[PDB]
Amino acid sequence: HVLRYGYTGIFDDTSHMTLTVVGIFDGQHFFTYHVQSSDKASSRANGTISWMANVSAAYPTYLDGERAKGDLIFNQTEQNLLELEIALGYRSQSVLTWTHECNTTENGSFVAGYEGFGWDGETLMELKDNLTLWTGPNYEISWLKQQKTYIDGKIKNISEGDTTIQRNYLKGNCTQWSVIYSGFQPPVTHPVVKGGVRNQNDNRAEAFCTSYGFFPGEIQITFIHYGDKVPEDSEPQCNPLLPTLDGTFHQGCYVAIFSNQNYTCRVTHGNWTVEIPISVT
Amino acid sequence: ALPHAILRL
Amino acid sequence: IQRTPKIQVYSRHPAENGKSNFLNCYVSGFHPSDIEVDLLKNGERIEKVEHSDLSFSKDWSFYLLYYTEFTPTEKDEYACRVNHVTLSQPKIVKWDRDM
Amino acid sequence: PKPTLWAEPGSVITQGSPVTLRCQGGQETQEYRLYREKKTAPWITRIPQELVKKGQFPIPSITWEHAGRYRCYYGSDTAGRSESSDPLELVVTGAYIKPTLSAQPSPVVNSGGNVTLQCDSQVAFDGFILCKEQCLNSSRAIFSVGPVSPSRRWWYRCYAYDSNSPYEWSLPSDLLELLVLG
Ligand SMILES: CC(=O)N[C@@H]1[C@@H](O)[C@H](O)[C@@H](CO)O[C@H]1O
Ligand SMILES: CC(=O)N[C@@H]1[C@@H](O)[C@H](O)[C@@H](CO)O[C@H]1O
Ligand SMILES: CC(=O)N[C@@H]1[C@@H](O)[C@H](O)[C@@H](CO)O[C@H]1O
Ligand SMILES: CC(=O)N[C@@H]1[C@@H](O)[C@H](O)[C@@H](CO)O[C@H]1O
Ligand SMILES: CC(=O)N[C@@H]1[C@@H](O)[C@H](O)[C@@H](CO)O[C@H]1O
Ligand SMILES: CC(=O)N[C@@H]1[C@@H](O)[C@H](O)[C@@H](CO)O[C@H]1O
Ligand SMILES: CC(=O)N[C@@H]1[C@@H](O)[C@H](O)[C@@H](CO)O[C@H]1O
Ligand SMILES: C[C@@H]1O[C@@H](O)[C@@H](O)[C@H](O)[C@@H]1O
Repeated sequence: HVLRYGYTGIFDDTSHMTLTVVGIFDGQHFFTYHVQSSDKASSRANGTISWMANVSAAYPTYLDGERAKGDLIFNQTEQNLLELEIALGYRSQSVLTWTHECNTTENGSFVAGYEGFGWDGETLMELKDNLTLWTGPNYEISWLKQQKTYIDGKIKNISEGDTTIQRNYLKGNCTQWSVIYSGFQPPVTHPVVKGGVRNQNDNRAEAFCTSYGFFPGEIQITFIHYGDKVPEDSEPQCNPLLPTLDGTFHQGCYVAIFSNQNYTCRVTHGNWTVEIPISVT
Repeated sequence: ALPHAILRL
Repeated sequence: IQRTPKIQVYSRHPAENGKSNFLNCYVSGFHPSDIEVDLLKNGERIEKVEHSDLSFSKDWSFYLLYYTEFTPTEKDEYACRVNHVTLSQPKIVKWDRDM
Repeated sequence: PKPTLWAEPGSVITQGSPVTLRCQGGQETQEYRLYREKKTAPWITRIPQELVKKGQFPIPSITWEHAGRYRCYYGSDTAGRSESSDPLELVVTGAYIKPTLSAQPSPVVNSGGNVTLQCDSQVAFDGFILCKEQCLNSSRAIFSVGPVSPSRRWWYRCYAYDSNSPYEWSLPSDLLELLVLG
């Protein structure tokens, strides 16, 4: 399992800043906290997937809690943005993007952790492995070298005490809420698979095979050629793995074939393999 | 759930 | 560095004329986060379109999902129009019904 | 014997412009076939048969979807299917804001001197093309030009692209003209 939180803090004005933080569990976006300096009242904490309704019915004050935590984080975030904009300025956008991740085994035990910050798309500082030593920018390829001594000074000045609490959250509550979230996420959901051939061109054609609504996201889509003749330029190719609102995924693939051959599409998702005819004769 | 603490930059 | 968006257009379920469905336009790998995205029906902007909450990948680049419930019919064509500062002009990516 | 495949006005076309792919193989054949490697190009099979017979495949207004590596041949079942022609790389340009081209030590060069040209992009790209105003393949990239000499124009432009969609280039960099010392 993996419980990940993404924070995007945008600085537009000294009075215009936005923070949108999203929680993602096993690839499913389930939580969002949003707030703008302009309003702040209208700050919100929403479940963003159907199973979060079950979470709320079982923990009635979950959303109010998270929102209070969010309101606080934004306060600190407002200071951090103003401070980086002043000290670093920006090249493309004055945005601070940071994230923390929790890796656990099925049964909930902590396997790995990570906390990372990036400003204007540039890595600023990270915390990995033992989660005790922060690293900094990759000054060899980053415009951030323009402010190296300032950044190194900020990184060197991070206590072992502000750090440990980040580590204990990752090893503590983070792995603990992962177990809870685990009890509510949907069960393995296999794809609806569809395939066929199209765009006939002389003795050539295009075979396709697409998988719809599967979760988890890992999947294997293969064309099985029951024959010997294949075009020279032929090479199977899949579009990227894409998300849909309901927390499931989508993936389509294609291959150049001789309209001649027998092809089927094999799709393996978890411990399940489906096979359908795609072109016959 | 979100952590209670943010790093001070 | 600025980063130019990748664009993918797809439906939630296999397309069947007359049957309600969901059209998606997923834009990823971009920076800055500022971006305009529209789903088009036969060349015109669909009004009901919504999008997910801003998020980013491992390289800090952003991504968003724009969507709308729709009913495809034989007569219609759909596409996703995207504009970003890295682009000379808006890009249009048509929906391939089988992908 | 393999047919010939070429493009008019050329293989690198600005987005929106027209371009025609042309195939020729034996003054008698009318059995022309065109195809884009790996991923099929639907526009091809939409070309009127009248035009195909002349080995003419017009694209009135080119888009990103047209870009690709193409090949043609002539033939049928009934008799005859030839070798595929040499591949033609159909490139569309104009998608991304332009990169900048600079002469490494300086734009002014001595005769017989070689020179380093650098193409820089404010947008992250892993591919760069140096074109002479005839192009060479590579976030900035380095190219060496020379030996140089007067009365030979040494004019260049460069493009940036993403190696995953290699036939899709940005707007061209501004024309760079070198000055040969004399
Ligand atoms: C360090 C590591 O494990 N790498 C993979 C990476 O290939 C994948 O893209 C990423 C995002 O889900 O998840 C990780 O597990
Ligand atoms: C949205 C939904 O599916 N609602 C069902 C509801 O029909 C059923 O009454 C309830 C308790 O049995 O469980 C829910 O899952
Ligand atoms: C507990 C469980 O298994 N799932 C229920 C589901 O039946 C119901 O539809 C949903 C809201 O309706 O609340 C979930 O907690
Ligand atoms: C926090 C940590 O240890 N990092 C790993 C990450 O590299 C990997 O990509 C992912 C599995 O998808 O699980 C994360 O927890
Ligand atoms: C490393 C260390 O001793 N910490 C200093 C501290 O004097 C100061 O309070 C903090 C916030 O301004 O900045 C650090 O540089
Ligand atoms: C790591 C830490 O500081 N402990 C907090 C604790 O104050 C709080 O009661 C609990 C919510 O159940 O969440 C934990 O993260
Ligand atoms: C992908 C997945 O679900 N993993 C388990 C795996 O531990 C087990 O070995 C397999 C049966 O062989 O059943 C699966 O459910
Ligand atoms: C179990 C109850 O019914 C479900 O349909 C939902 O409305 C809520 O989860 C509620 O707690």
